[PDB]
Amino acid sequence: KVTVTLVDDFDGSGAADETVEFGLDGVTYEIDLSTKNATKLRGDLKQWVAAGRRV
Amino acid sequence: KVTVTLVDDFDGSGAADETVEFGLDGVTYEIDLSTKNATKLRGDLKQWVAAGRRVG
Repeated sequence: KVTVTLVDDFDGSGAADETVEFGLDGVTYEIDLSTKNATKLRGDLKQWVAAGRRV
Repeated sequence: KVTVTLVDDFDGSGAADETVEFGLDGVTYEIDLSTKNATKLRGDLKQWVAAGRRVG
């Protein structure tokens, strides 16, 4: 049978739960992640977003 | 005398050497940083940029 799977781009393992959008140096990215991993990515950006300012 | 200086936003006690643009969840951000802290920022996103896909 044909199986279509949404795979977590970061640890390569499982049913990814969400796609997160993010950016650096004017480049925009998208990434498919488990709930756990998207929490991890937002966690890594937390301190820079706080110190930074919205444009 | 008056002094005008770019101060590192992250720790607040240093001359910023550069301004870095980044984004999360549709929102775009700017931050002024020392060369060192700019390296830390880019370092924190490195694994995520690597696994992610560039879009418009």
